[PDB]
Amino acid sequence: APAAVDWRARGAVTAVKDQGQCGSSWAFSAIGNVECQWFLAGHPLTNLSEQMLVSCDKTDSGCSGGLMNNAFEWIVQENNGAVYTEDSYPYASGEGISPPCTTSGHTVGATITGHVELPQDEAQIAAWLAVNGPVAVAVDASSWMTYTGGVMTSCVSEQLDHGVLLVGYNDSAAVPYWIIKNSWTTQWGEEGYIRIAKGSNQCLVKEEASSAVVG
Ligand SMILES: Cc1nn(C)cc1C(=O)Nc1nc2ccccc2[nH]1
Repeated sequence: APAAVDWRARGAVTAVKDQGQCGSSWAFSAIGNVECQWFLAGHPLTNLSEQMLVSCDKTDSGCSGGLMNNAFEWIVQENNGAVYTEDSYPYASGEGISPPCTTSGHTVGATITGHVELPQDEAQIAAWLAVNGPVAVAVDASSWMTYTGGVMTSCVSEQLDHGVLLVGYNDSAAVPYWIIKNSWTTQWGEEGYIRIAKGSNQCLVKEEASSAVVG
């Protein structure tokens, strides 16, 4: 794998979003992954619908949590790989209560055919990320509410509770870091992003790494 990758620079990552008071980071992690993969497959960068997942993926628990891998399985097995646009299935869960599932009225903006799980190895994850793009990972975000900037070096790494998106890394820096897209608006962290140290399993970043497959 190359020394440093940033898929934001390649135009592969959509704007930072806001999950609100909903426990739907799993859906932002999953949708954000799909968005990137969709683009990297030659299709236009498209905003896709977390609310689609929150309302309809009954394999997960809407505003009360879920798993990226479930979402990936749900999209393929229950929705024919279909992922609707953000515009046509906009987010309505900011106050923590999701509207129920709807089918009509939404426009299919992307398709996936499955997913892969990555090993619990940061070198291997970086290897995959270098070739195939942004990875969906679960982390411990307990120590994240007070992050301002810089590279988090001793993140509380005790229990996974939050889904995010690895959009890149940098092994050349003084403290090697992952670049992570979060869903807590752009006011948080570094314009909605956080850099955590790479190699010491900060926040348990490597425990649940996976990615949708497009085409
Ligand atoms: C369960 C679960 N598993 N995974 C991978 C993520 C979750 C989850 O509920 N995350 C989540 N809830 C939040 C509530 C408020 C702000 C941010 C929040 N993030």
